[PDB]
Amino acid sequence: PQAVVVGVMAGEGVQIGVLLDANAPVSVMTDPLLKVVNSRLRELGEAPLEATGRGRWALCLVDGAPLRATQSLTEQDVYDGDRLWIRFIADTERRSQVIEHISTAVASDLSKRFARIDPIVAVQVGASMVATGVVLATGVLGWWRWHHNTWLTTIYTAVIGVLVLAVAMLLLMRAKTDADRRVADIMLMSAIMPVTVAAAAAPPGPVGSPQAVLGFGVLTVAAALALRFTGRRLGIYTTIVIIGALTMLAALARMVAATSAVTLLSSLLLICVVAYHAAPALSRRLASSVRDVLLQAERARSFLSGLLTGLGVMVVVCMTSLCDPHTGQRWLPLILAGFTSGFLLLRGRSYVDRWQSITLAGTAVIIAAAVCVRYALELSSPLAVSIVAAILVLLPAAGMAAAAH
Amino acid sequence: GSGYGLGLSTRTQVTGYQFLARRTAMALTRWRVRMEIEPGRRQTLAVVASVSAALVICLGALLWSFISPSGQLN
Amino acid sequence: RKPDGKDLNFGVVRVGVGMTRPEVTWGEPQNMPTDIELEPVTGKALQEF
Repeated sequence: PQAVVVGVMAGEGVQIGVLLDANAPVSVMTDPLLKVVNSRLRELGEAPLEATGRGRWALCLVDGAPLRATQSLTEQDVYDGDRLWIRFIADTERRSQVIEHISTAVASDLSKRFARIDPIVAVQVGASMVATGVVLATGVLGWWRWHHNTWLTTIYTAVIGVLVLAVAMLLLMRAKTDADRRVADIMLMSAIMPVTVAAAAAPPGPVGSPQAVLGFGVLTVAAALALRFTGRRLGIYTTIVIIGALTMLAALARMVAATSAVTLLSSLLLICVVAYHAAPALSRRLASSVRDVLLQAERARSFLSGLLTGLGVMVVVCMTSLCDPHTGQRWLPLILAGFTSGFLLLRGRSYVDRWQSITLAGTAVIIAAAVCVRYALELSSPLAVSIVAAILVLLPAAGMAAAAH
Repeated sequence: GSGYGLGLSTRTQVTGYQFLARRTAMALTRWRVRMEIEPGRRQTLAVVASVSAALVICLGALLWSFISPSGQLN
Repeated sequence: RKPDGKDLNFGVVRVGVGMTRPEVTWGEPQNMPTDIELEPVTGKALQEF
C-alpha cells in the first residue's frame, strides 16, 4: 500500500507506466515527474514538453479535472492500475471590460452569450414543416376512406408520394455535408407514409383485414429498401421493419382465418417474450484499420437500441388488449402481466447502455400504468378510480425510494 | 437630493425619456442600435390608425341613427 | 532585469491588482453650455462617461 502503479499520459498522446508514492502530496511529485517523461521523449526523439507564456503545470484525470495539490494520492480515490494526465494550464487573468451607458451595454453583452438564426438552420425548419404537412395530409385523406369506397384516396396520395420521393433523390445526389444530409434524410423518410397508405387504400369495399395486409407489407419493404440503399439512421428504420413484419403476420392470419384475436395476441406476446433474449445476439451479428472497428461498434450498439424499441411497442399493445376487465378469469391476465413486467424490470440491469436500460425499465412502468388506467375507464365506480389513483401515486414513490436508498 | 417621489417636469425631459425607452427596447429585440429606420414608431402609429378608423365608423353609425330612427326587437 | 538607465522596470515590484489611470489624455469639451442651458439626455451621458 506504500505505492501504486498508474499510467500517465503526456504531450500529444504517449502513455507511460509509472509507480507513484501513495502518501506524499501530489504537489511534491509533479515537478520530477515532468522531468522523467521529457527524458523518455528525448530518448524517443519526440518533441519535449515546454511552457508558453503564462500558466502552470498540473496533474489531471483523463477527464481533465485537476487533483487537489495538498491531498495525498491515497487520500484521493485513486487505485493501482488507474491512469492520469500531466498538463500545462494557461493563465486566465485579464482586464475587466465596462460600459456605463445601459442601452449599449445590453446589446454588446446579449450578442455574445446567445445564438441568432442563420440560413443553415432555416432550411431544416422549412424541411421540418413540409414533413409535418404531408403526414397531416395523409390523415385527412385516410379518414375519408373510412366512409367512402371510392378510388380518390389512393389516386391523390400516390401523386404526393411520387413528388416527395422525387425531390429527395435530387437532394441526396447534390448533398455535400452532414448538414446537407440531415435535410435529405428528413425529406426521404417523410415519403414512406403517403406511399404506404396509398397502397393499403386501393382494395375496394369496407376497410379491414385485406387492406391491412397491403399496408404493413409495403411498409416493411419500404423501410428495408431505404435502410439498404442509405445505410444511415439505423435505429428508427430497424424499428419500422420489426413492427411492420410482426403486424403483417397477424394481418395475414386474421385475413385468411382466425378463431379469435386472443389466440393471435397470445402468439405475438410469446414471440416478443423470447425475442428479448435473442436481441443481443441478433444485433451483434447484424453488423488505419481502427476506423472499421469503431464504425462496426457504433452500428451494432445502434441496432440493439432500435431492436429493443420495436419489441417494447408490440408488448404494451398486446398486453393491454389481453387483460380485459370483464372477460372470464379477470385476475389471471392481471397477475400474468405482473410476472411479465417483473421480468423486464429485473432484466434492465443486464445492459450497460443508459438509454437501453431506461427504455426497458420504462417499458414495465408504462405497461402497469396503462393496465391500471384501463380499470378506471371500464367497470367504472368511485372505488375503482380511487384505488387506481392510490396505486399509481404510490407505485413510483416506492421505486424511487428503493433506488435512491 | 435623489429625485425621489412625485413632482413636476418639463417637456424637454419627457421626450428625452421617451427616446431612451425606444432605443433600449430596440436593443433587446435586434441587438443593434444604429436605428437607420425606426420601425418601433411606425408599427405603433399603424395601431393608432386602426383604432382611429374604427371610431370614425362609430361616429358614422351614430349620425345615420339620427337621420333615420328605427328599432330592433329585444 | 538590467540597471542601465533604459530599463524602466528596475527596482519595480508587483503587490496585487487594482484600479489605475489609463495612458489616454481626455480633452475638455470647448464652449460648454451653462447648467441652465444643458440638454438632459446628452448631459448625463457625458457625465457618466
